Amino acid sequence: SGFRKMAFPSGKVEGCMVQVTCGTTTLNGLWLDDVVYCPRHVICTSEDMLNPNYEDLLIRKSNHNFLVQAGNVQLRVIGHSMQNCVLKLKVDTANPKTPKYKFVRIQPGQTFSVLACYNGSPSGVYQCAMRPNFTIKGSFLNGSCGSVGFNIDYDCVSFCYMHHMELPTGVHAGTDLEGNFYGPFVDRQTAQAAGTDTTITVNVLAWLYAAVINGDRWFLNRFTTTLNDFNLVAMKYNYEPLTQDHVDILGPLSAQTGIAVLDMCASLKELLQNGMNGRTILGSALLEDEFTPFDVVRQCSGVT
Amino acid sequence: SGFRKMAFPSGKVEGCMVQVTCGTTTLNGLWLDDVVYCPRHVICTSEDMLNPNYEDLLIRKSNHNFLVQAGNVQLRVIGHSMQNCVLKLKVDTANPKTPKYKFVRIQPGQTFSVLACYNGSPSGVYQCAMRPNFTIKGSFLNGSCGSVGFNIDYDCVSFCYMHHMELPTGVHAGTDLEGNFYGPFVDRQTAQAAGTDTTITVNVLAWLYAAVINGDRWFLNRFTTTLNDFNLVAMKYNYEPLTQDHVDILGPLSAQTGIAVLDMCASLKELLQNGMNGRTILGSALLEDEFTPFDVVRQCSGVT
Ligand SMILES: CC(=O)N1CCN(CC(=O)Nc2cncc3ccccc23)CC1
Ligand SMILES: CC(=O)N1CCN(CC(=O)Nc2cncc3ccccc23)CC1
Repeated sequence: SGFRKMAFPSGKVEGCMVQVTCGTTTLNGLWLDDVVYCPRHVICTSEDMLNPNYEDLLIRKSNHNFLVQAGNVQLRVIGHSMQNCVLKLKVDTANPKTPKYKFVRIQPGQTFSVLACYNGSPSGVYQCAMRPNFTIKGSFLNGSCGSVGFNIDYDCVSFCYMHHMELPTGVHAGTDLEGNFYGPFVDRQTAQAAGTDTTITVNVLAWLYAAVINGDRWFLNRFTTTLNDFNLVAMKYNYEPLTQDHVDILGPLSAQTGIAVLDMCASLKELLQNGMNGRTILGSALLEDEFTPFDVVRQCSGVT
Repeated sequence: SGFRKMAFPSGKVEGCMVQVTCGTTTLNGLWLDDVVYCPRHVICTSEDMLNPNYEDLLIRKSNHNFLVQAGNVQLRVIGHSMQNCVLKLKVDTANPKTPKYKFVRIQPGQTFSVLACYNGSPSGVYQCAMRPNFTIKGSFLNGSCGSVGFNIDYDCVSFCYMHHMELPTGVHAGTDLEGNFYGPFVDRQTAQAAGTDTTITVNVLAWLYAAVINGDRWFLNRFTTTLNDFNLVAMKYNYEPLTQDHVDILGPLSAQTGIAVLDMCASLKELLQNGMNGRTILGSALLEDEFTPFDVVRQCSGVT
């Protein structure tokens, strides 16, 4: 029993983190096989960030200008290329610690672990989610760029995020490992405002199921609702619309607890309208939305 | 910017986790040098747990009854001994992945990372704290015993906790790596109720300083207080008394923000008396107490 915001074990990813320096800037790179992936803004000066022409700036860079260090040993760069907003630095040595891996592009609502790094060295690990506005709420200081987000499926690491930017509002933006930004964000120091950060309804429901499984049941009520009625309330509270696909995804949790998905929706509807009244659910005074249904089943079943 | 409940990178500890089986029970062990540490209740049947005589039960066990597996390879047990509530299984092979380590006994209020494991395999990592009632609020299923709590200081892992028990109220109890339980708990299936789970005041203050550093400033007010006046309010709200030692520990955060510790105490006093009014601080609707002052400085400075 108990339910925590749990990250995946970070060891497999720690074995891939390297330091990348271009000129005076140092950030992190991800070393998989004989390729080091990093944000292309490593080539920029602070002046360049205002309106960078990355193809033009990259012409002035050679393999020997990209300093890649793995621990205290230098890697030899034998090629470089730009793929969207990431650089791929080909090195002469395959990472001996390369885990089984995949590059995946996640959807909003999906969670992942982040291994925050500075100078190619891991500082900490935390869990977050791709927000519906395509930002993430991370913990990143200067030097953290190139830190990655991932999920693990037994022994395969699915990398889904690489950190690139902090917006003026303190929220974060980045790319998948193909270098495509999530959402409309760009790697430029310009006015980029995020859209509405709606709540991930299917994840809140999953977390209410985790609460019931772990003994917190005070919020269960005598009501039910329909998807359409629930969605009228969800729209009012800036919650994402619940679809029949979400109801199907919640099936295993509904079966485990014996609480029909629409009955849990009615409990969530009352919590939205009535508030918590100073009470807590799984140690939280707000409705938590950064656990997917898969995360809840995984944590409640002890998948390793 | 941003502030997350961050755990230490778990790789160094993943390299130490093994499976320990005695009879029909399988739990986790911690392999450091040529010793595997695990809960002594691995020798118990479910009937034994009601009133176990561990010295007597251990007489019936030989080295060959303790099956220790590291990954898919078996370790040879050449000795066994009981130290308080842990067993130390001497193996014929030193763990080649043994990090620099220490065994420390933490005080209530101190935080640590837990690497939840099942069958010697890591499932996830999360952050928690030694509660003032000597319980921890973890996420542990059957099979998780022997999972450990730790802190890292650059390359030295300080192990502080080994998981042993879940109380009937869903909270957790365990030992340090010398086998001494935190608090009054015992490794017996008996009536063990926890005391008051008071809030760790110095940690709440540290987290309010993290909120100011990360831009959440709405709770700052025009007031100040004294330690004695603040403590009258803290006692009323089941908060731990704040001492001058806590004020001294908060010095670096006070210097960073320019907010005197007693002024922050006055902000905390108003939040306790007035509530949050539906507002949030660092994405929380309650006052968070599982970040120590050291955690706040570490996260806000990017220590690796
Ligand atoms: C060349 C240059 O000045 N830069 C700085 C800006 N960066 C982009 C950028 O947004 N970086 C950062 C990302 N995350 C957290 C951050 C905290 C603090 C400061 C910068 C952060 C490009 C490279
Ligand atoms: C021999 C035996 O039956 N046991 C079981 C009890 N254990 C003690 C015990 O409290 N274990 C557990 C610890 N943490 C989470 C847990 C969730 C679910 C169940 C058991 C948990 C001794 C060994």
